[PDB]
Amino acid sequence: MTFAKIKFSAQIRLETGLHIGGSDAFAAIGAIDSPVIKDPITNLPIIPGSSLKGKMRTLLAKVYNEKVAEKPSDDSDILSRLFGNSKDKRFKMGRLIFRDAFLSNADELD
RNA sequence: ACGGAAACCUUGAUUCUAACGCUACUUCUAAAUAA
Repeated sequence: MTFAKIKFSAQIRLETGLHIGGSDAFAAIGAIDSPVIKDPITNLPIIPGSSLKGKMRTLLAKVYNEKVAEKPSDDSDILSRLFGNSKDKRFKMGRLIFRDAFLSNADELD
């Protein structure tokens, strides 16, 4: 059945302080010894899509993986057909296109 | 037939140890002068 794209819009609301971290160049000057990853322009906390993708894959590896996942390349067909898999024919590119997460209630916080 | 595909800046770690809201202190003194 023909092409389709389905978008799962949501609003992540931190109930506890988030520490994705990863200060490299801009956030590296944070003077905190563990700065959260920020936007280079607006200096706003950001949840990168890699964090969501990795955490979701590692969490679903405990439910939808009948064999033990020694490596992410050896993941089950279901996980590798969504998150992708570099070492197979059909599952080279996954069906999940994650996006970064930007602050949306900055005005509310003010 | 995108210098592209797969990658959690993650793992553990008590803003914790010691420290008298304490010291002296009678709810008490004075009764004049007139009758």
